[PDB]
Amino acid sequence: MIRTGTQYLESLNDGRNVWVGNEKIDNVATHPKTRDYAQRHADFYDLHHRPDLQDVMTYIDEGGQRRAMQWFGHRDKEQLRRKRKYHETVMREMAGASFPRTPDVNNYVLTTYIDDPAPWETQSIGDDGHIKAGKIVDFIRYAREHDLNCAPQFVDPQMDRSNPDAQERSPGLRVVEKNEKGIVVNGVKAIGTGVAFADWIHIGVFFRPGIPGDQVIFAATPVNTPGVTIVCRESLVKDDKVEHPLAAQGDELDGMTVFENVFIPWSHVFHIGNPNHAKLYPQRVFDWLHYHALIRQMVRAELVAGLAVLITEHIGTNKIPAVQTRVAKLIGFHQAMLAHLIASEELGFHTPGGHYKPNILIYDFGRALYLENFSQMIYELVDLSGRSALIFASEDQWNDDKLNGWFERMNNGPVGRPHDRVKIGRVIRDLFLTDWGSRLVVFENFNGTPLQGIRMLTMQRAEFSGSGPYGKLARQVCGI
Amino acid sequence: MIRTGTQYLESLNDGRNVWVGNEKIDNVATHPKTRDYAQRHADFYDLHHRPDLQDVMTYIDEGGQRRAMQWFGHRDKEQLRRKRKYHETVMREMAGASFPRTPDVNNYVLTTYIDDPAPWETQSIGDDGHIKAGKIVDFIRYAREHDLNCAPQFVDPQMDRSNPDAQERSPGLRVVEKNEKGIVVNGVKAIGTGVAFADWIHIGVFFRPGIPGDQVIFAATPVNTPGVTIVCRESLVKDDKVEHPLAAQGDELDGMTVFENVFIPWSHVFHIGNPNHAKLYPQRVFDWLHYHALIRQMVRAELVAGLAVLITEHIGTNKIPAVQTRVAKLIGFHQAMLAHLIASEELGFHTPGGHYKPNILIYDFGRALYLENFSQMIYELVDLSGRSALIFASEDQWNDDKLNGWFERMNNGPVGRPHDRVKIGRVIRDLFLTDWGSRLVVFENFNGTPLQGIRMLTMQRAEFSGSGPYGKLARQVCGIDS
Amino acid sequence: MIRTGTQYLESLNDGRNVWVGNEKIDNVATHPKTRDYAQRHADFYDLHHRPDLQDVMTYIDEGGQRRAMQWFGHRDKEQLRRKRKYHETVMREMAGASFPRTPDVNNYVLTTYIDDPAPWETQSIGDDGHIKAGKIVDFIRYAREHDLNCAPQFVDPQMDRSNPDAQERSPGLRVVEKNEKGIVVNGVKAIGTGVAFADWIHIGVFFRPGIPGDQVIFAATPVNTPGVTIVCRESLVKDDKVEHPLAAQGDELDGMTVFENVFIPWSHVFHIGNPNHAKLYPQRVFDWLHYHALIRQMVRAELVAGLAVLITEHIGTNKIPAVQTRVAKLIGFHQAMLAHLIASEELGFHTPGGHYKPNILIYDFGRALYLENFSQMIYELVDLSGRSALIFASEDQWNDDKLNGWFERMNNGPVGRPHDRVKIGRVIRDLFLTDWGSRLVVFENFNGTPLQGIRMLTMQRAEFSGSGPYGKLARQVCGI
Amino acid sequence: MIRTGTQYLESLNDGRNVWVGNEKIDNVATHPKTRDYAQRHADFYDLHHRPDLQDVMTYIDEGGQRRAMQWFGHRDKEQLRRKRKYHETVMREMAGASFPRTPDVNNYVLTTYIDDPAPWETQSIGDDGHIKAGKIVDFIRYAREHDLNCAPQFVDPQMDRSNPDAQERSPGLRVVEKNEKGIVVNGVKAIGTGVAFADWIHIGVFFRPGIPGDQVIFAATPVNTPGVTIVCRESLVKDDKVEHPLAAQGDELDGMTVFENVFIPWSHVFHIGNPNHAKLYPQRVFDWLHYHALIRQMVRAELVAGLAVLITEHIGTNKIPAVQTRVAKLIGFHQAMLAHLIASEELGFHTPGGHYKPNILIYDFGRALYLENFSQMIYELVDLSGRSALIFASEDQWNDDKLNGWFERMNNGPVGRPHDRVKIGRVIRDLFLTDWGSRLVVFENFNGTPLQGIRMLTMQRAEFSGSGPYGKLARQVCGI
Ligand SMILES: Cc1cc2c(cc1C)N(C[C@H](O)[C@H](O)[C@H](O)COP(=O)(O)OP(=O)(O)OC[C@H]1O[C@@H](n3cnc4c(N)ncnc43)[C@H](O)[C@@H]1O)c1[nH]c(=O)[nH]c(=O)c1N2
Ligand SMILES: Cc1cc2c(cc1C)N(C[C@H](O)[C@H](O)[C@H](O)COP(=O)(O)OP(=O)(O)OC[C@H]1O[C@@H](n3cnc4c(N)ncnc43)[C@H](O)[C@@H]1O)c1[nH]c(=O)[nH]c(=O)c1N2
Ligand SMILES: O=[N+]([O-])c1ccc(O)cc1
Ligand SMILES: O=[N+]([O-])c1ccc(O)cc1
Repeated sequence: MIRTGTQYLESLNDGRNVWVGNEKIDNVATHPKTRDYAQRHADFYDLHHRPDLQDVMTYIDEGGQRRAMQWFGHRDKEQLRRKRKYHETVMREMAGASFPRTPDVNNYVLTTYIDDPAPWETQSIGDDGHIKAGKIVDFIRYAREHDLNCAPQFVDPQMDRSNPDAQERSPGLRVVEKNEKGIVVNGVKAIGTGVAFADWIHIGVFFRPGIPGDQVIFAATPVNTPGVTIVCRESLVKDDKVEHPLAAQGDELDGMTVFENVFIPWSHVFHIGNPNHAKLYPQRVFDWLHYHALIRQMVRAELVAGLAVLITEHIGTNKIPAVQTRVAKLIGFHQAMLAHLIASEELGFHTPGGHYKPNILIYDFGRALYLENFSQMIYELVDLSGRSALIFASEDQWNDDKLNGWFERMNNGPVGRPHDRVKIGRVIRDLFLTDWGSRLVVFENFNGTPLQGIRMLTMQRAEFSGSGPYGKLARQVCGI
Repeated sequence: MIRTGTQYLESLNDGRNVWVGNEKIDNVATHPKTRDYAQRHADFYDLHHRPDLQDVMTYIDEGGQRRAMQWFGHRDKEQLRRKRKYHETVMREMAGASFPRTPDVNNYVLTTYIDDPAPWETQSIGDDGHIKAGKIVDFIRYAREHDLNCAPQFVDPQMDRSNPDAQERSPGLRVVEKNEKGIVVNGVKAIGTGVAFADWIHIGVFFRPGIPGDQVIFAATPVNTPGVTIVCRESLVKDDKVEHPLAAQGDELDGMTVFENVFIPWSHVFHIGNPNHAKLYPQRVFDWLHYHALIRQMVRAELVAGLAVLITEHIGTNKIPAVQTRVAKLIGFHQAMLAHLIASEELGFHTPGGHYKPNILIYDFGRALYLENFSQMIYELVDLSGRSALIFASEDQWNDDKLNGWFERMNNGPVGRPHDRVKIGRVIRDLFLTDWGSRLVVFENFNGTPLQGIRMLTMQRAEFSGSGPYGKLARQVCGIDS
Repeated sequence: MIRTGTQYLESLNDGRNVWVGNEKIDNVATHPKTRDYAQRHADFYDLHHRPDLQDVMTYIDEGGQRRAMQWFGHRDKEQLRRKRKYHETVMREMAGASFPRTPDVNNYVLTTYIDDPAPWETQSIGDDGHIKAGKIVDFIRYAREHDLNCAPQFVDPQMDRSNPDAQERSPGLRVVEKNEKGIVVNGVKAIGTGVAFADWIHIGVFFRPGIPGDQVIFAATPVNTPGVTIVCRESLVKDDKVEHPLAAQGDELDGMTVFENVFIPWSHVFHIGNPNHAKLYPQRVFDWLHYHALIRQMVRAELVAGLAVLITEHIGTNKIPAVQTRVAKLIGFHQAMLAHLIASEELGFHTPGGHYKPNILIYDFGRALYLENFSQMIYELVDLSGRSALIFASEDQWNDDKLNGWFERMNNGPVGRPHDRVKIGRVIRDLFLTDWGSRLVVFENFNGTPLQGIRMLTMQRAEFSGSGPYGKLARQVCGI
Repeated sequence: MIRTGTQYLESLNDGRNVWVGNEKIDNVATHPKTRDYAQRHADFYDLHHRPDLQDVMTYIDEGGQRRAMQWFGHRDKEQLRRKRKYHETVMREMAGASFPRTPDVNNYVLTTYIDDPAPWETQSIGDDGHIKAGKIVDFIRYAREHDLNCAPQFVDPQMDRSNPDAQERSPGLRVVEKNEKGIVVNGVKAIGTGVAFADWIHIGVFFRPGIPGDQVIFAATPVNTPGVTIVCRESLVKDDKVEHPLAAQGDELDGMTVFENVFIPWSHVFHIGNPNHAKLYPQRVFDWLHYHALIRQMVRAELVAGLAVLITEHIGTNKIPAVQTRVAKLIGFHQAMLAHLIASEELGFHTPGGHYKPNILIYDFGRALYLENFSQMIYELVDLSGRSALIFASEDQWNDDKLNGWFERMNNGPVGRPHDRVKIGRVIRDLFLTDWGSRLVVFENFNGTPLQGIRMLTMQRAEFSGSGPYGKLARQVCGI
């Protein structure tokens, strides 16, 4: 049976060691700084039990068990679109894609292991044959069985970008002890999203020139593993849900994980020791976060275009021709994201293990296109609003016997409903003019590497050549 | 048979009255200023007789007749993809999409009439029951039977944009007589591409506020109709095909058409008199040419990105990290044009007559995306080339006993083949640094309306509202009633 | 003598009727939500008593009295640059232009009345000869004598932009009674910055098609005038000045002003009744704010560029060639703002009253250049920082016995000083990733009209003609 | 006496060895592919004899000799503005800066040698003391006395950018012999503008990593020197001055210069042998070109803004609110170019020999801002024009008895003067839609290095650091 939100909230009180800013958290489920986002994860579990949402949110496995669609493997295009429809519905149900690391996103990358588990084993170095491909699949099947949230921590510390030789002093997680039972790791996974809210840490690494084998670690450990400390930025959750209808729903915390001589049994180790394996295989893990990112980009673009339509109608600028072509840019951006999502699904291919994967070039350049344009799209939405994005009644001002009459008249545009402008303003302010909204903009910018990173890695991986089928047309037109 | 290139060249010498700059043209087929682009249209006809392309270029109709795919109707997605592959093959064969108004593009717009002819008739005003839906279909079948090129002239004179009342004085084509046999028209179809190379003129209008009813004319007349004069800009064809391998292939002339009391029989009149009809129906005619524009935008973006890969490889900048992220911009643009074309095909719908149409929002916003970015993408290609885009040996300089050794060494980059940098330069120069090239850029910018018009017209036609689909998620998030 | 901060804070306890969000404010000088920005105005007054700053902050008037430079009139280029060095020093001393409506800015616009007071009187309609030019000059000499902060409220309600016929239903402030003693005004000045912190409201209006005579009001009244209510957005001030060294310094509130049958004596009315007068004259009042905006833009661009130099040096990206050209964008933007400032001062002209005014075209197109670019410049600073702009230790995380050694290694870039990355993070985050910093971005975007309005008003006022000296070069090249 | 156009044309027939595309040129003065641009240089000389221009075009030296202002040294801001007015007048008189390498531009860079000749001598390696500062001054005085055009050729071959080793296989000009009379140079100066039209070649080089001593050459040699071959791109001059009123005026040819064992006496060698000397000193020579570029940029932007004003008035779009804000962008761009020119003049400094040099950062960042925006500004001008930029009557079509009536009515917008739209179209088409105009855009893009190069080279030269006066405001705000 599928986990409930109540079971998830109970499970959070497991002794995990967690800083949120200056404070220690006794219980992530109940602490003021964490309880609203924890309840957003609780809401995610409870969506799967809804009889009205069952056909979208669940599937019947070959054994006849109803399971959550976060565990659904896609082997053709129809099945990919069914998975995409699930992810899309989850983000619409949760404050218009305002919580981008729900468990469905975290656990999606596990499919790279399921698809082709052998290389993780065969390419391992210094494990003395202890790592079994069979044991990776058994862990992922365990996660599925208990609807466990595995939060992915791969990225390096941002220590010193001047040196290629600065991966020896780096506090990056290292294997300090290999024995008969497992590994002992010491150091830091420098960055992760929502680990304080997860069940297990999915530990990984990306290749950087000169990475030592003792820092090449793929594994899983519980969030309450002795020697694990979760260290998070201050919570940006807001007290008043009337003034802050989105930001009061909770803050998806980011931070680092300190490992103090942490023991991981070989059963929960996926791969150690091979920098060459860390070149391509970790990209294949993160490809699924990258495809999902496009589903989010389409939904964010749709929300932004909708808010521009609502605000320009409510202040009455929507028929001004020069405003009409500015709304067109925000609508065209949404259509562009939609087009990349649909085309990447059309031009997909089968992986080694028979999973259907969307076209890498289309979704990854679709991500570059979003990051290139998104700050300008935020500028357009806010600029189109005028003052209505920020200078609007608080609720007790609106309802005051003296002020009400003035506010109703000041907000009386062509689609009447004066208070609706305050509702639009609250959402624009929360999304784009609060620390809470700013974190999400920063998250979109970095989580999948920033623009100059997406372009570089996309070119390195594609290995585009004048002699390859790109330059076919150019060579023919040139007489070459 | 399908018409041949040589039949086309013979057909051109039909007494049509043609200016090309300061010169009159005796025979468009043979005149130095026109014969090259005439030969590109002959090449287009001859692609349909190439045995290795038979399956891409022709189909068998329900009567067992092999015909040019330019006449093929698409009723599902599979059929639309076979028509797109035909258009794409034509532009790839024809100098990397350097000739955007070959007959397959011109004739594509006629499918709107074939799909739903009746409203052209029913909505006409003042024709006294003479216009017949069946006669529109009969003309379009006659064009198909003879593989005739119907060049579309719709757009108004650019006279005075200050006030709609100024259209009182507009020299735009007007009905000046209606009789039992047909109409007489007098004035100008102010702008058209390739009319000097076509068989028939396809006349129409777009609504602009205060367009006079006497200027709402949809019809067809031969290019050599008595009273018609074709008046074209100067030809930009280049003499030396070694130095200009693209611009020596000919210049797709644009210009205006003068109609002096031209008689058109009712049989060749599709619609008169109704400004309301000219709002939605002409946009449905040009939908097919906007979809085709997406195919051209993909192929052109592919060419630019390819040229950027070739020149950065040859001068040896391609592994410099800063240059690599700039080439990724050009490749990403191509991938975005690819995404819009595929997505528009996937999200299409059936027209009232059962034709499958690609998604209007996607191809039109894709066109807007292209016009917004293309100037910057040409800058990038030229800027990535450095001096190699412009400052290179002429062929006699290259082959000189004294200069060859210096040129060979000056062009000796990581992929050897020194003379190849000149081959790449020639193409970059022709496309983006000659009059011939700039005309194509200006064509792409204006032919399907410019960026601000694309945006205006797409919004007006779509009428997106807070209470429609674009408001649903925002209304939910804001807690606003549906 | 020149007002002190202590006198200012004492003067706020005057009965003024003030909302800040859902709360009524007992005393703007002492209330938790207002006291910090009130102390920022007190610091402003105190800067004029600092002996090392006397030459820059004060001048000796013809009477031999020392006065604040906010009262200095400039009749030549040298005098303009001396005024500009004062404004520049104020915003540098006050958190790098983080408080853009200090009294020196508010009061700057009064110079337009001083330069040529008569037309305000003579072009008035319906005042029965009660309005006197000498009284306008007397009010402004009174503000000077007492160092009074006159907050300008001119802009209309954002009610309904669909209609030029909106002006009929406008809750905009209107004259409801005229008698022998003065006018009674009823309705709203819909938007103003810092009015809760000012002494007087400078009332005025901009022309709009069909503006009725009864809404053409230029006047001044105390903030504590009976029937005046100040209604402000919620305060964005932060409690912890270690985590938030800028946002803890106070929030420059924006809001509206309600007038309920408010009496203004004729002596404090500058002009009523003439729509035509409201076309060009209000633009001449606000010219001084537009010139001043170029000084702030320069200082803001210099801060952004410097923050980019500091963070790229500290994370070790400053010598990566592709980062060096990005940093060059931010520096070039600063030089562009400096270039417009200096050029506006060089190409100035004398007004009717003999004041020296900088080049309108250079400073207004300068403001347009700033709003076209600033969003992308912030995107660039944040993007250049990577995670360091958001994910950094709180102070108690930093100093913890366990986490300190990890934090010090993770922040050990090429210029040592690990903790300085947290220092730089905190400023980037206050400025562009908090509620507080976002208000300043929105203020900059709208206070002097947004980009499309700057362009439209500049073109409308300039009346550029093909036949004018503008197009002479084009005419000669064309042979027209 | 100042040189005349006639003396200059006479001097071109001196046996210089010139390719223009596939053709050898008997005489640059009279050949169809060269005579028009040679006549533009003749017009340059003849401008200095127009009695109405003598005050702008000439000055009286200490001796009492009247000379061309191209030889005027500026020792203060007032003298610099006088030199700028000269350069501005030349480019306004000559088809609105369509001919950017007139002799006044070429010869401006000689001022760096005059200001401080000693270092060129003292830093020379391997010349055995034969190079003398006095001879450098003697050559530049000889150029002045005879009004000689010294065309600068510094930039390297663009052979292979992948390799720093690339400097050994380089066909770049190298010293193959040194004797007691002078040097023999063999190789290529790979790029120059207008050398076929010049009197002398001014040879220089810029530093690149691993440049050998034997390629560090600064010298002067006649264009007709035995063993010099000038190899030019094909000429883009147009035949019909009515259809092409700018492109028929001549094509400013670009090309390479071949040296086969060319002898240069020590008397005309400025420096050899020191790669370190080639780091900063060549940048000081080209500074004057970079400042001059800012004058051209202002004139070009003024021409583009004027054409937009002219064409929008003629077609009747000039009052459409949405077009009005587009034209504001082009006018804004001109004002920005004006601001940088003026500010650079205002914020200049004295060189070691006491010449006044304008602010390097402002003029080099001004060039960056121009190259970043120019392509968008061309797009806007062409887009604002509609078909009128390209599709217009030829003169014989216009004057045809049948076609005239139709063309008059088609071009009868709100300011009448139908044929004037053709006059405007012809200039837009020549500048931005011909071979000839595109060469000028390309020239503007590359001649002072392209955008990414300006940014990289300006940052490397400035040595901006967080601890420097740059980062003072940011350090203060951060509490560092
Ligand atoms: C809010 C949030 C949330 C998450 C994460 C980040 C953030 C901000 N991350 C980590 C994230 O992927 C990481 O921040 C980005 O890859 C960017 O890396 P750095 O922050 O180290 O900047 P970095 O120092 O790499 O880059 C900083 C700037 O310099 C530029 N630059 C750096 N080197 C360059 C070069 N050689 N050439 C050109 N330009 C260069 C970059 O392009 C960028 O603009 C993460 N990770 C994870 O594994 N799991 C997670 O759940 C999350 N979640
Ligand atoms: C933070 C802050 C602080 C202040 C102020 C605002 C704000 C936000 N203001 C008022 C400020 O000047 C005002 O917000 C701007 O001029 C914008 O006016 P609206 O808010 O009504 O937008 P408005 O409704 O005018 O504009 C909305 C958007 O639509 C566009 N648009 C509207 N009409 C258009 C048209 N006809 N053509 C094309 N585009 C059009 C605008 O360009 C903009 O993008 C103010 N005022 C004051 O007097 N004293 C003060 O101290 C302050 N302080
Ligand atoms: O100008 N503005 O108001 C803006 C611009 C960008 C942004 O992210 C937020 C607000
Ligand atoms: O090649 N270079 O280093 C150059 C070239 C031209 C210039 O104006 C400055 C520097």
